[PDB]
Amino acid sequence: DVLAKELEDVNKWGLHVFRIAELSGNRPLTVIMHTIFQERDLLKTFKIPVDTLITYLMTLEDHYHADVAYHNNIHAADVVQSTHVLLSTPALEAVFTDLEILAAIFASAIHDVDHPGVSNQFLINTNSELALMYNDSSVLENHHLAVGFKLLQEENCDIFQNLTKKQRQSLRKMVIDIVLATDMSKHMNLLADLKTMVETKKVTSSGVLLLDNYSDRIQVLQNMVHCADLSNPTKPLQLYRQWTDRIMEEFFRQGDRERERGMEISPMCDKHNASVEKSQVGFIDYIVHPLWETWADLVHPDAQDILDTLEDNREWYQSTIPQA
Amino acid sequence: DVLAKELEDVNKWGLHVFRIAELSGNRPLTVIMHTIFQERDLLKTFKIPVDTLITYLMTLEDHYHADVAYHNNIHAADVVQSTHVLLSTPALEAVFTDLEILAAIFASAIHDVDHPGVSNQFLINTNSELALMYNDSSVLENHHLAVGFKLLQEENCDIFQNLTKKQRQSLRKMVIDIVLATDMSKHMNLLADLKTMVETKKVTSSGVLLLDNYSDRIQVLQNMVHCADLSNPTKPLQLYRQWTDRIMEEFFRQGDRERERGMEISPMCDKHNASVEKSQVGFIDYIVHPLWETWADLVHPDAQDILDTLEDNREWYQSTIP
Ligand SMILES: COc1ccc(-c2ccn(C[C@@H](O)CN3CCOCC3)n2)cc1OC1CCCC1
Ligand SMILES: COc1ccc(-c2ccn(C[C@@H](O)CN3CCOCC3)n2)cc1OC1CCCC1
Ligand SMILES: [Mg+2]
Ligand SMILES: [Mg+2]
Ligand SMILES: [Mg+2]
Ligand SMILES: [Mg+2]
Ligand SMILES: [Zn+2]
Ligand SMILES: [Zn+2]
Repeated sequence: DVLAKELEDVNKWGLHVFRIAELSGNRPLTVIMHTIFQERDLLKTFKIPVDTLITYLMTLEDHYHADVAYHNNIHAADVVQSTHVLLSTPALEAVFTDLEILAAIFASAIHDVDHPGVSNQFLINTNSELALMYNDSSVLENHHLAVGFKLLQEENCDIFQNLTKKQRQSLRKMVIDIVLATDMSKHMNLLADLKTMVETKKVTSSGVLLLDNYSDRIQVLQNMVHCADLSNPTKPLQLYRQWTDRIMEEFFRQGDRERERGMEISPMCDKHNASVEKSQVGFIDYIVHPLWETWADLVHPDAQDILDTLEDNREWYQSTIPQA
Repeated sequence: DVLAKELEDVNKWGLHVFRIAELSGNRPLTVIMHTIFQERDLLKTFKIPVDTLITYLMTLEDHYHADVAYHNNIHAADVVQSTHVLLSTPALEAVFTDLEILAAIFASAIHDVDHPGVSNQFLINTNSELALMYNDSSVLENHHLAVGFKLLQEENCDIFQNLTKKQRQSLRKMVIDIVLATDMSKHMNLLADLKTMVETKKVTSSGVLLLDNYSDRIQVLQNMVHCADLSNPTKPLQLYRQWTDRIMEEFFRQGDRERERGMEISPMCDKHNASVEKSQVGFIDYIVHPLWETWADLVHPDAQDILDTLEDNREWYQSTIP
């Protein structure tokens, strides 16, 4: 119906993912993954039974928390679809194998599963069972990976059942490498290396990037999924505003639990004292734009429109903050 | 009775740790930890109730598997006692705080807890729940930490209850840093960095090391406990021989599991095709001597005897190849 019409934009930056969420009965991750797997012919390439795929996807989506305002199945679907668009960037044409493509998309789908709506630092500071299990290191991201893989064991859920042993081992490694790179504490190191990769990048005559080993390849996929994870401010304003509403609700819910515990309230988590405009401008200035201008460098000029939107959105949000 | 005369060597390399296990009713970890904590006055410094210490130690010791030949409570006791000795080396006098000493000793005591007697690679290859939990990375070592800390939560087991919040945080970070560094897959990187530290080491007039910050201190502690973990071949030969017998028994049991599942048998785990003595010599040549020669460099000349014993023991296994 209308849904099929909205899913026509699946290859475009700015897909109305919230509409798809409404229209699909709160199943945007399932419907968007299915569409992209069909679009990329992934079922045939990897002999994935369509019943298996949908079963796994619905279980996966089920394990995103409905009551978590940002880190839910809509965010998962958004990162999946954004990664799907970045994979098709002309600078990367025929660079990645189907398995590498499958790894990047699967990693995006699972990358925040079972997210509790609080940060790693909160989990560490409250002596959580999760932090105890993971020794305070990439606590959430390790857990997302564990849950995402573990769900493959449920009945008729093994979508990788017809991969070779070699393929499965390789996919598992890449997926781990990619989701661990979504840990924000690794952002500055990822960025510093991505900048150096750009400085020395090699291209064919056709202008596609030359990535001739695993380290270079996985580094590009890591930063690709990281960009997609941090892509909200690069989206049309009507979408970006909705993401901003959700993250601040999630942050203030964490702030409320911190205040109740007599804890220092984390930056941007105090509903009484935070400023949304200032918060987003700082986010863009110190995190999102430095990352995206570096990606844009890597794939120039593929991402110029994305970078333009980001810069317009930054200009917009700063316009109501009084300045000298 | 006789346990007390053996415990007099708790300050010595080559403590009769197997004797201690027998004489203590297979409580070598509890006995040795209690002795060290009393010796270093750690109960008073950190206000650790003695019953709480003993209760935690007994529970920790119970979570080392009695049916695992090498990675059991005797190995934990050995690495604890060996770290205790390394910490007292003259070149390290007054270098570490009591909290750093506590962290090294606690890390040593928990560093292989709940070890199942199979390798990280075996756990990964067999798609174990543990490898699934830890995404194939430092699977055992992450697990040893989780268990060692979790046991603090059992009744009357929180030996850190009277540390400040900041002290707990700092100790927790150090213990994690140390135990994750015992993952053998990190040996080459750890050693490479230890060589770098030796090349640029700063000592006072009396040859005491001058560490400048957390990075320096934690690096020395990481390598110290790694040395203690890999100290078997530097011990008096009779100790070394028993340790070799035990690790081969545990390796062989893993190979039996691999063979039974139709897997490639891991290096040195095939009881039908082993060269125990040749393998100990290769172990020393490629892993243990390069590490201990580098440690000996750092604390020169404190570890000269240890190095000499290593080289003697190398010749024992060499002259013992059929
Ligand atoms: C739609 O907007 C967002 C979507 C995803 C996130 C997000 C993921 C992880 N973080 C948290 C910090 O690790 C990074 N911070 C950020 C701002 O200052 C610098 C260091 N944030 C944030 C968004 O913005 C928040 C608005 C209040 C602050 C950020
Ligand atoms: C007394 O000698 C040893 C004392 C301790 C170790 C030791 C402790 C932990 N490890 C790591 C393994 O648990 C993991 N390995 C990975 C590859 O092979 C299978 C299992 N090894 C080894 C010793 O020697 C081995 C026998 C021949 C040389 C090596
Ligand atoms: Mg995340
Ligand atoms: Mg170990
Ligand atoms: Mg008290
Ligand atoms: Mg220094
Ligand atoms: Zn995310
Ligand atoms: Zn050990």
